[PDB]
Amino acid sequence: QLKNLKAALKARGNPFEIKAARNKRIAVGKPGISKQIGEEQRKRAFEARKMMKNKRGGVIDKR
Amino acid sequence: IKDMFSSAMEVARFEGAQIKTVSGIRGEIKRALSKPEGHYRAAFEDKILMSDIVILRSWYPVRVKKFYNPVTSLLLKEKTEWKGLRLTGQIRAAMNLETPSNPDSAYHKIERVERHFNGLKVPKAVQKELPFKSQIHQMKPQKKKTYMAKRAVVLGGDEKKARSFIQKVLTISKAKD
Amino acid sequence: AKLVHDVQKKQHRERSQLTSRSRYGFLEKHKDYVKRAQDFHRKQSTLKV
Amino acid sequence: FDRTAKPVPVITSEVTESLEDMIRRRIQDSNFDDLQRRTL
Amino acid sequence: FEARQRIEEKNKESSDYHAKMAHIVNTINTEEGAEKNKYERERKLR
Amino acid sequence: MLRRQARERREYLYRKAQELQDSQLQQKRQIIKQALAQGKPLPKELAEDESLQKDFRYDQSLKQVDDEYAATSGIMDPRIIVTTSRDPSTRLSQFAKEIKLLFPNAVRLNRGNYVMPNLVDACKKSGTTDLVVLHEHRGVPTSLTISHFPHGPTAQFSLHNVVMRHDIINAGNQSEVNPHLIFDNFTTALGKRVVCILKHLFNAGPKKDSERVITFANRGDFISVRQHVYVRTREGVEIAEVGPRFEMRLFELRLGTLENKDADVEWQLRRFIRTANKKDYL
RNA sequence: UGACGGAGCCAGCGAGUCUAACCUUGGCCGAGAGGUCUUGGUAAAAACUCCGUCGUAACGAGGAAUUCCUAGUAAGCGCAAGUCAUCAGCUUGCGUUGAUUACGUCCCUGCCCUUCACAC
Ligand SMILES: [Mg+2]
Ligand SMILES: [Mg+2]
Ligand SMILES: [Mg+2]
Repeated sequence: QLKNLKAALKARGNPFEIKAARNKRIAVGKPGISKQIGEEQRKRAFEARKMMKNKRGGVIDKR
Repeated sequence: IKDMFSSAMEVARFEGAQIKTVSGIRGEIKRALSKPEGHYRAAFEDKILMSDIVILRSWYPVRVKKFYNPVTSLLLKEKTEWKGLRLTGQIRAAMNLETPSNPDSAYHKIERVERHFNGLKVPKAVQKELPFKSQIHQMKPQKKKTYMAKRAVVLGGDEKKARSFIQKVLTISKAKD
Repeated sequence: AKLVHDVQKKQHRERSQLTSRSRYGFLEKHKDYVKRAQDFHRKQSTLKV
Repeated sequence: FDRTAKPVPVITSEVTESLEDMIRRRIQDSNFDDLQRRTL
Repeated sequence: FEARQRIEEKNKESSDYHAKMAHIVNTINTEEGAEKNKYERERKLR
Repeated sequence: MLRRQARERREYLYRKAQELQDSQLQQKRQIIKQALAQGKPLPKELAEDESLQKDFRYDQSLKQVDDEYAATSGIMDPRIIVTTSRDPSTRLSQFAKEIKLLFPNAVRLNRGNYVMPNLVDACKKSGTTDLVVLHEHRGVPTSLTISHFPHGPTAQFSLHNVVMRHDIINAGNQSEVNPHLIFDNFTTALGKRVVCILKHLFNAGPKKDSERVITFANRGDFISVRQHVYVRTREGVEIAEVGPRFEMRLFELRLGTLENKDADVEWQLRRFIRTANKKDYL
């Protein structure tokens, strides 16, 4: 890996974030990027619920 | 564990949830068993018994009923016979209903038998390779009738009543002490 | 007993085994557990010796 | 309901970026915690 | 995720409560105790 | 040997017992030394102890890595055997190879019907320094135990987020140079003990320009393990992951070889204590 | 290099007063709680050796590519335990039967190292 790494850098001046399958007849996804998004969306939803726990009013915008 | 939940999807929500038994043994919900539905696996700090009941402590919200019945005695004709919502006790009597009860919930006197545990059984492999100082003397039972065992005369009658009594007295004395 | 009502020092009665589970036997409480644990630890200690 | 233990941490992209930065800083400073041959 | 949030919140709440409880216990001991010693010294002087 | 190993362990345990008894006396001598330099008076108990004062004249003449490792710390390169549980799946066999490439001085051994007392005794004959056993679940590594010979400790770990290198396309081959080590956020006394165990699996004295770095980062008791290869650029450092990635959480640590199930427990993970969630030991 | 049946025969781990179903049909006693009986359905050492009999929609041993492996190893067989993490869609131990082929070479592919006599 390193010898390729020097080769790339001298021309210019992390393959573990991609899950790849076997071509039976290739990159399949993004575990790091997908999990971050799926984890944050439930975080803002959890943030929303804790705001809504103890409220009855709310600005009723019908515009 | 069984009968806590109804389907594996329910167990999914409560994985890792804290649990305990009646005895006080704490535990955790590990994972949901694929078969049968609802059954799950839990690991307890010490071995639990079948007779135990495993309990999960949860909290369910309760809401305050919005009931407002101002007393307006002056508007009435009598002014001293205002009557609003009746008590649960009175309501049941008017409808001829029993106070709900659960046979499980009632209390009863509990009598505990003295607890006793079996004697210790050393594995034979360990027992074989023991130092000479500490070798456990396990005296095997005899099955072939010994000749002396077929010879000895046991006094009957007057001695028998006079010997059972000795085993009677000494049993009282040790228990007294 | 200083500044304590006799109502505070009220006996809390102990529950019993459910009838649906009556076959299995007596419901183990904390006291009867402690006896089970102590005896087991006493025996294992001798084996380790 | 109560939970007994923290769930095992998840490896997000932000976590890797934080972990990478620590390693890069250590190498750049050239301090590593490694066993050193004893003299004599 | 809900498990992760709850334990962090519970631990933080437990941390603040102990600091607050220690805070009130210590300030009472420090200030009030000083006066009690001051009074006792005056009683000894009398 | 068997008589040799038994007596050596007995003396060592006896040395620990006396050292714990000697701990009080050591402090008593430290107080006397400070009193002489400062001129401060001694406490009452030390003043009336004539035996200590007479002993002090001889014991005035007195002055790190852990005891099991102190003998060979930085002298003799570790010898490592990496094995698995019985009838391993292919993935565990693949992962066991990756661990072998991780440690420069490791060798992979097949556990087909090897009995554990035979396995440890065989390794003790051959001078093996460390034995590593990996378990698996449906081709997913789950546990890792590191057993230092001749007399422990045995440290047990559980793996999460395991990502083997075979899961990568066109990864290439690894570099087997003696790699640099990074140990981050190990603070408590137990944490040093784990650093002490993990540090000594590697060969001492990497070259300053060695291009392989292994990092064990503790983050809430979950030791992240990463392997990187770096190229020093004119304006910083650029790194690339070689792998494998995985997270280790200690859950046992015994004063003995992994065979001895009766060995004393130096530390264990208590999960059902009420206050389990609050503190992180490592 | 089968099936069925019978016969002979060989292990090692493991010992918490602790070990383990569900859904029904009815009878009797009991103020109740419940107790007992009755009743149908559903679930839940092996290899080895000897003897006797028969008889040779999907799929019939798995393409390309890719991975692992050197002696009690590969592979086949069952038996236990579930030991604060992991595991029962399974994990870990235990014994039983036990081979072929290499144990040389730096030719290719990678990684690494180097540039106190006598004799050289
Ligand atoms: Mg095999
Ligand atoms: Mg098998
Ligand atoms: Mg297995």
